[PDB]
Amino acid sequence: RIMKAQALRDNSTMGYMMAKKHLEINPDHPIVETLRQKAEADKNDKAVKDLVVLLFETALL
Amino acid sequence: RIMKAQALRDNSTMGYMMAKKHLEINPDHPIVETLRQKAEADKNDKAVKDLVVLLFETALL
Amino acid sequence: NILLFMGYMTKDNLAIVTQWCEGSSLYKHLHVQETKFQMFQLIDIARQTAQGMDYLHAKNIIHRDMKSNNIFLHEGLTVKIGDFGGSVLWMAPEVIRMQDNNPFSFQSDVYSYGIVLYELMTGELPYSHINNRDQIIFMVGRGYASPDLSKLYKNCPKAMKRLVADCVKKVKEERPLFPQILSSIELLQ
Amino acid sequence: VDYSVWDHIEVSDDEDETHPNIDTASLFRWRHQARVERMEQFQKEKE
Amino acid sequence: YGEFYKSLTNDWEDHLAVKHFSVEGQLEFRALLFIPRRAPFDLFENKKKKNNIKLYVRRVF
Amino acid sequence: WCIDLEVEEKCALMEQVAHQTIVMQFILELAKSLKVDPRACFRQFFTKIKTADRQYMEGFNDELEAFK
Amino acid sequence: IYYITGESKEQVANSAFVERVRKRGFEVVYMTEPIDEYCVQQLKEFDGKSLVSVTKEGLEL
Repeated sequence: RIMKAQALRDNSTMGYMMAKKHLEINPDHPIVETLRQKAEADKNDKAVKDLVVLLFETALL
Repeated sequence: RIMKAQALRDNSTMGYMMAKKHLEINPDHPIVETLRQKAEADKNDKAVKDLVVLLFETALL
Repeated sequence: NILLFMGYMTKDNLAIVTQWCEGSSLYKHLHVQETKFQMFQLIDIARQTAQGMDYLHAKNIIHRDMKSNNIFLHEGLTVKIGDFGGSVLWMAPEVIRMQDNNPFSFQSDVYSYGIVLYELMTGELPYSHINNRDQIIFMVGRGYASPDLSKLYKNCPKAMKRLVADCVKKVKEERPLFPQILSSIELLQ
Repeated sequence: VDYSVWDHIEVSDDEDETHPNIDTASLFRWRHQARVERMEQFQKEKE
Repeated sequence: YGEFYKSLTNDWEDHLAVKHFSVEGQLEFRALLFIPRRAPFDLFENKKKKNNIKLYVRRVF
Repeated sequence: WCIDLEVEEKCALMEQVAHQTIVMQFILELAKSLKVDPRACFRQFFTKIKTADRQYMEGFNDELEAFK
Repeated sequence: IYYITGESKEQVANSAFVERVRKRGFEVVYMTEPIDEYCVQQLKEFDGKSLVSVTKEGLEL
């Protein structure tokens, strides 16, 4: 956040330096429990694909 | 966003330079048309109160 | 073989090009919005602009029509003279007349300071209820008019309200008092 | 070694002589104006 | 000290704290170091560090 | 050159290959990792006291000597 | 001159303030750097034409 807000960014170098994300899931949670039961009933379900992104975005925020 | 993120600026005196938020609604768009129908039956209905915070949050974001 | 130990621990920057507050005109601050500060701050911005005018006049530098707008009020206790600024003019009658084409003498700006000091004290235009354009032009140009003391605030103590009343009396006068005005207001704080 | 030719120089747009109670950027344009008007009255005196 | 700080600094307020000391040896200096009560408006905005410690020799600046 | 006489070579001259290659190869990895020229990015960074020079240098000295 | 400022070109190009001016065939300038705020504070006009923010109240089209 702070580096992106600087006036004199030197933006190319920071565009390399920004470090990557790891997602963590709570095994006990009704959402993860449900999403797993849904994904086990059909691995290729378009509803679980649409879910995983909606869920993911919320965790960015 | 940028002034909040400065390392060495005292933002306590922002009061005279912070702007105030004016909310604008699309009169044509279905959700706002439906919201005048929802608000029509009960001006005090919490269910329409709950939208006007959720929509505000979604619009802020 | 060559792969590991990637992390490179580079330098970070703390140099800031600090934003400057767009200052309010006193019109913005007083009428056009009515933003409120305690009267000691109002006397402080009078002192601050009187120092600016004093430092200015020492260099034979004259701008005609010194006003409450061409001054800017910024973040902190911070008030500072600018040039951006029918239209709302304030004038000594010598400037109004056709008579002398360079009415350049410092006394005009001192009396125009006296007008903006009465704006600081009234928070509303001088002559705001009294006149339309014909009367406010003619009677002032003829030397035959004064703005009312009714709008001048009684939360001011005797020291500064009397000094401001002398800033009305200076219309009758030729005195370039600025360093001594500055002394007077400073000491009366 | 006389340097008296250099004694007095006028510079508008000088940051070393800005008064703290005046908008600095206003003072430069305003100090430049005085220089040019002084020169034009002296050119008129030559006419 | 309290009225000396106001004289040196043009402040209204009394000093927050003082150090006063003398260094012996070949370098014989004496120094006052005052902390202001409230940080000056332009503490970081200035082009260069604005005159905070003044150096004297035999009481001439 | 550290490959040239691996069967027989004397420790000092190969320990100087360790030094040259670790410093230059780190730079070349940064030059792939950034836009920079290896003359423009520069050995001002070699002042650093950090454990990443000391521990990792000897770890790779052993790896690169032993394998060939 | 119509302009908008924000965190990237595509985030600005998709932003909800921009649809009417696109539909009406106007040209929007994209200002995607933190330093743009500080020059736009001072560049109030160009060639006698004022600069108007697409993200402020009272926007006239």
